[PDB]
Amino acid sequence: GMGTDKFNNIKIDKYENLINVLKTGDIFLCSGNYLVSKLIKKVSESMFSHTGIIVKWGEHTLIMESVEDDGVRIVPLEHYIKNYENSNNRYNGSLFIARHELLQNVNDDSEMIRNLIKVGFSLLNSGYDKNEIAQIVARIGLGIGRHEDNNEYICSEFVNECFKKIGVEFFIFPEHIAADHHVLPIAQIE
Amino acid sequence: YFQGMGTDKFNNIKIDKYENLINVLKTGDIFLCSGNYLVSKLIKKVSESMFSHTGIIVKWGEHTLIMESVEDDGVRIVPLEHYIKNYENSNNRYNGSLFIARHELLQNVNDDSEMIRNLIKVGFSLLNSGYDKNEIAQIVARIGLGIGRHEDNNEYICSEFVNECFKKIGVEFLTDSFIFPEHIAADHHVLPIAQIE
Amino acid sequence: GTDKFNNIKIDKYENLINVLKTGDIFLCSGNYLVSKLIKKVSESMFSHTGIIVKWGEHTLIMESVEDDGVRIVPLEHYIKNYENSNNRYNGSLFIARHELLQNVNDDSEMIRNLIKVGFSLLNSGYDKNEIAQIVARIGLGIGRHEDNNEYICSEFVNECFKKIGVEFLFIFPEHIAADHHVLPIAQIE
Amino acid sequence: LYFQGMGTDKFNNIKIDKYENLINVLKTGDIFLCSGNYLVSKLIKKVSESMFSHTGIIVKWGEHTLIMESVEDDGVRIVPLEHYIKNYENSNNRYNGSLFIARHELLQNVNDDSEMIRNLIKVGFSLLNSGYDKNEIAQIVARIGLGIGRHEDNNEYICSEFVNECFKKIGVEFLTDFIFPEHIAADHHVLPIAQIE
Ligand SMILES: N[C@@H](CCCC[NH3+])C(=O)O
Ligand SMILES: N[C@@H](CCCC[NH3+])C(=O)O
Ligand SMILES: N[C@@H](CCCC[NH3+])C(=O)O
Ligand SMILES: N[C@@H](CCCC[NH3+])C(=O)O
Ligand SMILES: [Cl-]
Ligand SMILES: [Cl-]
Ligand SMILES: [Cl-]
Ligand SMILES: [Cl-]
Ligand SMILES: [Cl-]
Ligand SMILES: [Cl-]
Ligand SMILES: [Cl-]
Ligand SMILES: [Cl-]
Ligand SMILES: [Cl-]
Repeated sequence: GMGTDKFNNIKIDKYENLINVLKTGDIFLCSGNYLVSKLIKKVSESMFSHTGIIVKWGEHTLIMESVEDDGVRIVPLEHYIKNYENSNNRYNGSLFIARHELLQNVNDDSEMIRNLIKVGFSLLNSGYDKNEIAQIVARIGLGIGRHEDNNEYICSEFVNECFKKIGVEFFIFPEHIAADHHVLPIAQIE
Repeated sequence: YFQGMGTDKFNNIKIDKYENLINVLKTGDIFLCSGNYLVSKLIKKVSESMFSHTGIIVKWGEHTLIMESVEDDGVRIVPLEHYIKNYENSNNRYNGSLFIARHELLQNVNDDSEMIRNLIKVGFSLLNSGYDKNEIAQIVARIGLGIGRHEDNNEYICSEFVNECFKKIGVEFLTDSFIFPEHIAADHHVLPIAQIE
Repeated sequence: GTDKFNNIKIDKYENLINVLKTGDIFLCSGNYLVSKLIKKVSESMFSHTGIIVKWGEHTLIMESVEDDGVRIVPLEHYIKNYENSNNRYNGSLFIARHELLQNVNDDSEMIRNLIKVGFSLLNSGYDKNEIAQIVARIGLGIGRHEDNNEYICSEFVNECFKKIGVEFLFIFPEHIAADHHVLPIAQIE
Repeated sequence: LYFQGMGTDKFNNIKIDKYENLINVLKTGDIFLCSGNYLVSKLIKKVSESMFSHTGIIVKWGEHTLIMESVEDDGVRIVPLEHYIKNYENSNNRYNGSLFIARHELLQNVNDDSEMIRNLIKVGFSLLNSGYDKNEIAQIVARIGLGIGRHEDNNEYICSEFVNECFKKIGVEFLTDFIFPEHIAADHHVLPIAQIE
């Protein structure tokens, strides 16, 4: 899909260097090799299987996200690099950062960034139960979107709720976020 | 709409009340369901079938159990009563329709035959203590991708489990696709008995 | 008490299969944290109990496992693959038989009703909240509400027998082991 | 009242503030304390002879107030404090118990983006998990009842063990001669701020 090309020749930065460039609200994107990742890639015809939102606590970099075999969580980006989901190894796939055009000239303690984070925090849960994981992965394969205030989210549905509730509009897969004319690539992580 | 031979085979089958069927059921009978759960629909879509689930009936005396892999749960054995009155701790009937069939080879075989003993042995040997979150995701993903179980692993789609049990007593199912419930329903040796009212 | 099982004959699992009868009482002395909490609060070597159910020649154990659920599974799991570990249950294992069911055949009405009640309580796993509640009740020594379907192992074994008339003298495995009508058969080698 | 320790009197006549008013007074690092009526809460209260069953660390994201904690039937999580007031663990109701705020003496004259506060938060974040499994919940509650601390470099934490790891890694030790909420409440450097109305 047209998000493919947009990231194909983006600069490759080492993780240590990128820390200083990342801003709260930046959009994390991944192309994973996990079975669930592959289902997302097939149904959406994309190289992108995951998305989430970056949140800086001081100098510390966290990723706020819905991970479909896990939950709506907030965790250190370092996990994707060094210990993905208790494997003690790097995420199996490639990793990218982008930034939304509207938030590029907005400081980390702006009103907008505050409300974006607020909404994400409000959706943090304590893991999905077995039933819900099954339901979420099934909706991906069926291409079906979710009920009004049902709280089970595909990664991109979660990124979408947060931006929705600050006005930025984008079913919805990671591809739709990557392909969006207002989403600007920053880097692939080496 | 968009469905196969298994479907017609069960379309005008006699409707029995659960209480009446109990006496007709025999260990090795094949349970079949057409569910409305998201995972049930994914199964129905990818396999182009009304059937989302299958399992093997086991009679302990007068009591009727169902041995099965339930993809959001585990490889378990539980009372058939659950599907009628209390499906997965919901206190309500399974959201879908229910059917019973019998394999031709086991129709003239008594419940303590050596075949039925081996069928039950294998099923018992695969019961687990639930699938972990990772495994449930992987199973449901395979369904959507139409990939069979490609390492020597113990994660089973409902029909895969039923198939392993029968495989290990010499009954093979035309598993052309991988194997979904449809291939069990559609199999020439599988005869319909009833829909449960 | 404890002593009742101390010098009981040690049988190999393969040999015991033929001796077991539906309704036999399974007993364990485990080294798991939850096992030890049961052993402490009840001052006993017994951490677990359950009811044996024979499907033809095959041997199942019907039980409430406090970090899992009210389930029925092959006894073979306790010997070879306890709770997806691919190893034997970390502890020792015993069989007893209740005096009343010794002269009663496997398809008697009593055995039928014992199995009926146990089947009626099988669930699809305990939720996280319920496990915590069960383990907390063990440590607090509190029994359960008559509505509540959350069971300490021994509370489950007790309900089954209660509904066929057999009463046991809150309730931990120790009370079942110690009961004058529960006779030891074997420790599993 | 005689079945209980020094931690208790320290919080008995503390001012009662409405939640809305306390938001402005709270600072990252402040210690949350609860006296719950849940079964697990009672086991904690008995074994530790305390009115306190829970503890956690407050973390401010701008004006929004979060609580970072290990909840023993759930996980090492970070969630809005508002949940304790309006929707505790999906019940849509307030936490069943009483709630308190305290502040450590060392952090009273330290601003919210200090280097210390940064490291406290770093450690907490590093321990956030995706829920405890059924096995671990059982193990944790068992340890509480057995009064045993965590032997290996093990990641299963009683609430106060979590609060203790975060403070330990910025130099603040709590008289842990195992550790329950009581030892945090009773600590001479922990000053009561308010009970939440
Ligand atoms: N959407 C997620 C799926 C996670 C699979 C492994 N936990 C990703 O592609 O990263
Ligand atoms: N194969 C199963 C899927 C599980 C749906 C609910 N747990 C069925 O169609 O019943
Ligand atoms: N009563 C049980 C406790 C659960 C052990 C962990 N699965 C036993 O001693 O075996
Ligand atoms: N430490 C916790 C115990 C578990 C509460 C159950 N939701 C508390 O007292 O709040
Ligand atoms: Cl995978
Ligand atoms: Cl960090
Ligand atoms: Cl991770
Ligand atoms: Cl569903
Ligand atoms: Cl069920
Ligand atoms: Cl343990
Ligand atoms: Cl087991
Ligand atoms: Cl409770
Ligand atoms: Cl909560």
